[PDB]
Amino acid sequence: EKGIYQTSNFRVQPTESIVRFPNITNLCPFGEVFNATRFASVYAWNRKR
Amino acid sequence: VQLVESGGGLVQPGGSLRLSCAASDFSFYDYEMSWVRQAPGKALEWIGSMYHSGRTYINPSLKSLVTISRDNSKNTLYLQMNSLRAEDTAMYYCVSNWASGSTGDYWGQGTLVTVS
Ligand SMILES: *[C@@H]1O[C@H](CO)[C@@H](O)[C@H](O)[C@H]1NC(C)=O
Repeated sequence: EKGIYQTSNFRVQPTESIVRFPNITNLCPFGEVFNATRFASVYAWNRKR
Repeated sequence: VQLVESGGGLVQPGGSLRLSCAASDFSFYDYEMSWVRQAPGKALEWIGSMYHSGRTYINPSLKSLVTISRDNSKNTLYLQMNSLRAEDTAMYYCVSNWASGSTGDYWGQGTLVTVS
């Protein structure tokens, strides 16, 4: 009949997502273990926590 | 000082030299003593290894050439080298716990072994 009817709604779909994490300054000391020079004894393998 | 070394200077081939390696206490003697060399270009070569359990295991071609004596008053080690060669010509170190890496060890003042 004559009148105004509401059917559905519309939303502006979002664009490409954005991920923003803080500056990476701290790092593991992996350079001094994998690129090391001399190792410990076999029966005293180290546990570098 | 917790760990130190003594003796050295110039070593006469064939003769006997009473080298020393003093310290402050026996409680710091875990787990090894060693008198080693780091020659330029040569790989790791260890000439001595005095162990915490009163053991000295050396290369079979060297332990006959080396005399062993351990003290506890000054906690010094007595070791004698004869028929010296130029392959030992380096900053001869007394490294306590040589196999424990370069953090649980002390590097001594050093000396030289030269053949005229
Ligand atoms: C280790 O050394 C190599 C080059 O010798 C280098 O490319 C590498 O980045 C080093 N490792 C790390 C974690 O930086």
